[PDB]
Amino acid sequence: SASIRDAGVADLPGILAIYNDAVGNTTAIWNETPVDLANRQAWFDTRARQGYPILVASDAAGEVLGYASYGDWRPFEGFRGTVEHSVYVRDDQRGKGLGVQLLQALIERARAQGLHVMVAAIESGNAASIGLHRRLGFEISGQMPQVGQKFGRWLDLTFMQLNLDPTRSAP
Amino acid sequence: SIRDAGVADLPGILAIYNDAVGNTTAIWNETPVDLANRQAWFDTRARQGYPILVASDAAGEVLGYASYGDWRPFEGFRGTVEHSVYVRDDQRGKGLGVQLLQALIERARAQGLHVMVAAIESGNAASIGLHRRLGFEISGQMPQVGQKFGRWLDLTFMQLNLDPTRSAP
Repeated sequence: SASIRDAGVADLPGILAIYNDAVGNTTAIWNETPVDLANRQAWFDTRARQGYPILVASDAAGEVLGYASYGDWRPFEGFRGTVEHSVYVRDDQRGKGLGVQLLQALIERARAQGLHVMVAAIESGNAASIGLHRRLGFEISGQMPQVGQKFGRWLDLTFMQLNLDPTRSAP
Repeated sequence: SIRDAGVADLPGILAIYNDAVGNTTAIWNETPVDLANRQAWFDTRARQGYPILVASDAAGEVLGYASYGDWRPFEGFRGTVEHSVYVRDDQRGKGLGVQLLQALIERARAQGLHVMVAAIESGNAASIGLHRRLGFEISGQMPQVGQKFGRWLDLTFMQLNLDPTRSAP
């Protein structure tokens, strides 16, 4: 039912609500402090400057059911072919394949932009997220113990990556 | 002698940094920087409370340097830093690498950090071995994530847990 489209500034309150819910309730984002609309507007502006997409999964009423974006992975010019993405689905919208729809769409954008590699950073216990990525062609590249903390406990990080143009032998 | 870097060390640090930009896969930047660029980098580290150390003689000439900073820009990663160590090209095979990394590790410990991460171009067998010698373990292997000299480069992550008896943050 839901459609995937580019985000506008009017989607930012719905984006913020999803972001802050993950902050409060999950390991999907390793921050414990919630942010305000201005912070997400600054994030939106950053993506605009970079020319990177922000996509939303939306319903008829314009409710944000999920969103996805990518940014730079490491801050050096040698990494310009590589981006790190994030995909968030509203908690009540889980189990409907929206994460797949969002990530499929984001991959197609990344390809159209001539990018080389998409990197996912996933908390290692999040089997749902790992499986979603695996089924879209991502491979495990790293497993990094105790690099994070949240809820008073150490967290491990799994890196997965997708090469978007495996035939491109040279940059 | 290993000591904290001062402003006087920046020309020595600049020369080493630019050498690495031009001649190595140690920095995945291909464009040389000016002194002002390193001055800003120095000030940012100072303001963050992160160390910049220099391998120096009593006269003060910079034989190598080392620093660490944020690995990922989220509060959840506050126990984790990413380091770099650079030794002047004419000073290789003299134990300066071990010296600097050992000193950086001691500083990270004193600051109560939990994990130090190295990002190493995968073909750099010497640097991978140096890190293994100081108890780093491979924790990531990432094909073609970067480029330099007109070719794709692979990246190896290695990490050291600074306090593995600390069951909780």
